[PDB]
Amino acid sequence: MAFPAGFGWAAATAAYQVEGGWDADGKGPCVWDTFTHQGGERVFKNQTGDVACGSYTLWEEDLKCIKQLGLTHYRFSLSWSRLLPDGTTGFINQKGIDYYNKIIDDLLKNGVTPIVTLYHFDLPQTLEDQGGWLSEAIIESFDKYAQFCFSTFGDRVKQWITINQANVLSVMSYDLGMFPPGIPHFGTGGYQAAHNLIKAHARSWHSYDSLFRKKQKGMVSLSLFAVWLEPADPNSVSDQEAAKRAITFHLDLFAKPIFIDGDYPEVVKSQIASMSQKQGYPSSRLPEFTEEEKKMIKGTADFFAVQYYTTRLIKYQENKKGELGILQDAEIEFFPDPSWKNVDWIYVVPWGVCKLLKYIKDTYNNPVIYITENGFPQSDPAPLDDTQRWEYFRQTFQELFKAIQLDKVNLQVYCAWSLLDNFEWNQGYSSRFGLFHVDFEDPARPRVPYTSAKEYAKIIRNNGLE
Ligand SMILES: CCCCCCCC/C=C/CCCCCCCC(=O)O
Ligand SMILES: CCCCCCCCCCCCCCCC(=O)O
Ligand SMILES: *[C@H]1O[C@H](CO)[C@@H](O)[C@H](O)[C@@H]1O
Ligand SMILES: [Cl-]
Ligand SMILES: [Cl-]
Ligand SMILES: [Mg+2]
Repeated sequence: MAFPAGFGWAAATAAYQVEGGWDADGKGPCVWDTFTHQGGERVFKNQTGDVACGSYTLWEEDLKCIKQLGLTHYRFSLSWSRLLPDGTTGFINQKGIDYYNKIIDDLLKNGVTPIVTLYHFDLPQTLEDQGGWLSEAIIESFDKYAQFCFSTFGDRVKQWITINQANVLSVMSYDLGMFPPGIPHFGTGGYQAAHNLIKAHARSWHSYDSLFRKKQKGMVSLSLFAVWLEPADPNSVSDQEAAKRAITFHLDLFAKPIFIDGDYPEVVKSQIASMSQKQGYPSSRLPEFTEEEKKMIKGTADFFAVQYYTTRLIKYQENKKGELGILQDAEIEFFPDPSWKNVDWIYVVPWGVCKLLKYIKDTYNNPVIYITENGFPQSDPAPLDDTQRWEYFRQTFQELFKAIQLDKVNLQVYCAWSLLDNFEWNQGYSSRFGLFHVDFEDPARPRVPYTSAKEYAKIIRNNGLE
């Protein structure tokens, strides 16, 4: 199984998850600083990213990891509140700029290509206090942030993710309220946030296109969380239609307006409007794009960035009562096949990635695809000699090979989440996705390879597997 010559082998981190230095050198607070510091068991053992892997302090140790692996690309994110403490260029933290420039320069001198995420679940607290993604104000705040990043780093960065997993962000932060700012708005906040996320992304793409592309000649997209979905009963038509609809809801809701025609999927619009009307809303809970917004949003992605971890079965679940929520709008329930292995919510279903990639090819006109996050967590106690997890990677790589070779999917980059064990959001440090083990009890936060790191390096060296 030899991959395409020039295939990109990457690993990924995100700023809140690895950096620490949460208030170092004039950095502003982000919503996770606020959220974690508030405690009340919303995170595992009330843990925080105050220090995390210490990558703000220990970038040189990250670079060693990256060099050992022989990555061709490295994905990391910029901390908006580190660069722009109040979210705006009124005040710019040069030490923030200098830190990210050092990563970018050190990458390039080592022949590693940066893939840079502007925003990864970590709003400046000031902008969240201004309504965050529930207010229209965010669009311009984000656009000006994106322009500042393009202007500052774009001379050396040619691959950008504007927003990490906008679909997960809108649900977790604003619908379920499991992420900051932590207020449930079931069936309303997710769609309201999604509307602004989609628009902020599109505006930032146009800013790149009209101001930076000619000179910098890079490409810009946003990443999306994707769970592959199969009908619970393969013979049930309602389940087949349900699995389709669940994909359309969670994935195409964002990808269709950006990649296809500037508007939401029709079944999304119809299910929500219909539900919304029976619930007594004077408006659909799904905000409409205006004709001008549809025109601005359409075609604002230079490649398809996807995250994949797992698959679910889907069963139709009629919303008889007119209950409020996204699942009830989609009229579905989801569950694993009881035969699947899991660690936390990651049920091991490597063929799901193949099906997802072929779906992306078929639905989004055979785009360039980057897998910007994929991997496997271990629980505590996590063995350094993680031979079972590595087996899961190997099965995943065989499926990527299948997608490329059999299905002719234009997958060009694969990025392992993560370079490092890190702060897994509400799981805190209890969930270890790293290729490198980090000891969070030791103040030096030493990095030590798992077996998966040594094995991944060999895949990279050989550009494929046997
Ligand atoms: C621990 C929970 C498992 C999390 C991963 C599985 C997610 C599968 C979601 C796909 C269903 C698509 C329908 C959109 C539902 C909105 C999401 C939600 O409110 O839960
Ligand atoms: C508002 C549009 C709907 C989009 C739905 C897609 C996002 C579904 C994710 C919700 C549950 C997943 C929780 C795991 C996320 C995480 O911990 O990183
Ligand atoms: C990228 O996104 C995945 C899925 O949400 C996380 O598990 C990970 O920690 C990273 O932030
Ligand atoms: Cl970020
Ligand atoms: Cl996922
Ligand atoms: Mg991603």
